[PDB]
Amino acid sequence: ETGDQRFGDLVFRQLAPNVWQHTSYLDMPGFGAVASNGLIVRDGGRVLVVDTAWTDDQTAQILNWIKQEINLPVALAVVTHAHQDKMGGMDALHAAGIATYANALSNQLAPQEGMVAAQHSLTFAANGWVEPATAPNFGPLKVFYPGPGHTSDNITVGIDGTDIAFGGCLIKDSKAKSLGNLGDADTEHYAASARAFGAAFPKASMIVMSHSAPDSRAAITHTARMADKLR
Ligand SMILES: O=C(O)c1cccc(/C=N/n2c(S)nnc2-c2ccc(C(F)(F)F)cc2)c1
Ligand SMILES: [Ca+2]
Ligand SMILES: [Zn+2]
Ligand SMILES: [Zn+2]
Repeated sequence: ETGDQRFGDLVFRQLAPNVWQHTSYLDMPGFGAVASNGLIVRDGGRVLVVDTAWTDDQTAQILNWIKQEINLPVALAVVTHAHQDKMGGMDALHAAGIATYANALSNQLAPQEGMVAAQHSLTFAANGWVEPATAPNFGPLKVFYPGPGHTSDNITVGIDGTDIAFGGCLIKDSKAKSLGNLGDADTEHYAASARAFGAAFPKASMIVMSHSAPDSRAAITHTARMADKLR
């Protein structure tokens, strides 16, 4: 924490001239305070958001920080899988008038997970890249579905014009001890999905992820190696 800004419970860190990481925390029984990170991207006269915070109230804090500090309208948000860390604050996005997008499968799973679905569904080609007609006006956000991993619906995003790719919850940092897979993880394909993400954004040198500070491409290698052992 040096250069980090705080708004309420949220912490913000600039990653590049037009990119910030948002971080919110949830106190959990064993882990203590657990961070969830997402991204804010300034793209011309508009802002794009990747992932909510854990809660609606935390997510409203992101939006108020954007309003106060960047002062540009948030055009859209994309959420990266249907669990509370990434979709917990959908109601706040909706109340703010923001158009929301998620993988079709995330929207299908959302009711079962107790999450609110996004307003729009992204679909993907067989090579993993988003169908452009389902992601209109996404500017520099390049959305890629790497295959099943943490969940069957997890997606990732690269930011054109930067060194940054965001693996969301599929990628763990190079010091992580395990993947924390539950019954919805696909342990057969996890390693291939982590490598696919690596291959989709081969020029990214800063890997942003949900539960650790940004890492090098070591995070991708490490995640894939740990996943190799789940087979
Ligand atoms: O890697 C780590 O350090 C770390 C530590 C602790 C958790 C995680 C992952 N969190 N997570 C992912 S991913 N998908 N869903 C969740 C989630 C959903 C609800 C709850 C809660 F609290 F509400 F029940 C908690 C977690 C990752
Ligand atoms: Ca809610
Ligand atoms: Zn999850
Ligand atoms: Zn997560």
